[PDB]
Amino acid sequence: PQITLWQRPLVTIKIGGQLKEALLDTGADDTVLEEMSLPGRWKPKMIGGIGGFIKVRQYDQILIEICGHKAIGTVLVGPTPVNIIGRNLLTQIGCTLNF
Amino acid sequence: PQITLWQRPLVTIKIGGQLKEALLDTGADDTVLEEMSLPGRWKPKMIGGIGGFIKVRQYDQILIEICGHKAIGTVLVGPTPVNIIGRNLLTQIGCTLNF
Ligand SMILES: CNC(=O)[C@@H](NC(=O)[C@H](OCc1ccc(-c2cccnc2)cc1)[C@H](O)[C@@H](O)[C@@H](OCc1ccc(-c2cccnc2)cc1)C(=O)N[C@H](C(=O)NC)C(C)C)C(C)C
Repeated sequence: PQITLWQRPLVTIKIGGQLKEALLDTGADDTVLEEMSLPGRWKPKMIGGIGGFIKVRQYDQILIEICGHKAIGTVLVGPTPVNIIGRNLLTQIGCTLNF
Repeated sequence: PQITLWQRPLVTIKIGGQLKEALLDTGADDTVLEEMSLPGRWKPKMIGGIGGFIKVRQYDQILIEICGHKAIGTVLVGPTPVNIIGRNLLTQIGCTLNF
């Protein structure tokens, strides 16, 4: 579809059988979700953004559905104020910026 | 043009007669630029990012050219790791997300 930016580009995503709201963020290199439980091993990591860095748990090869489109990739879990879908997954669903 | 997301969507912007690179950021409500000098009075604003909140200087009706597209709007100046072109300006140049 074509999503305008008059409002925040929020979409529904499905991960681990849970339905959640997330922001399509072209400014984010990675995907970061609110604290939740995921299967498998994880690695500690620090990610920075506006306001500084936060500590997150890194899980690889996680399956996520974005507006029907399935995508696999790394997902970071931590104290983020909003769920962020970054470029690592945006590319997988063929999302592009146009003007 | 059509921009893919395999790399950061960095573009060249012109402001105050100078060229700088910035990120087309759909995850940002506002446009935030690294410390610089701008004309006029400024007002205070507190913005929140992934790592917390930071104080910035708000300048209004600032002319900024993004990839040949002229825009005039509000720009925030503060301690940001990178220049960010937010939705307030992306809408002015007709930018949309597609997939
Ligand atoms: C390498 N690091 C990244 O790639 C990081 N990217 C960013 O932070 C992007 O910024 C560019 C950027 C790129 C690289 C580095 C970097 C770092 C270290 C080293 N090198 C480069 C630093 C910044 C984002 O799109 C940013 O813009 C946006 O984040 C999403 C968001 C939206 C709403 C609330 C939110 C907060 C409070 C209430 N409601 C919502 C909280 C967060 C955000 O903070 N939006 C704000 C917003 O819209 N707030 C409402 C505006 C005002 C900026 C990711 C790991 C998340």
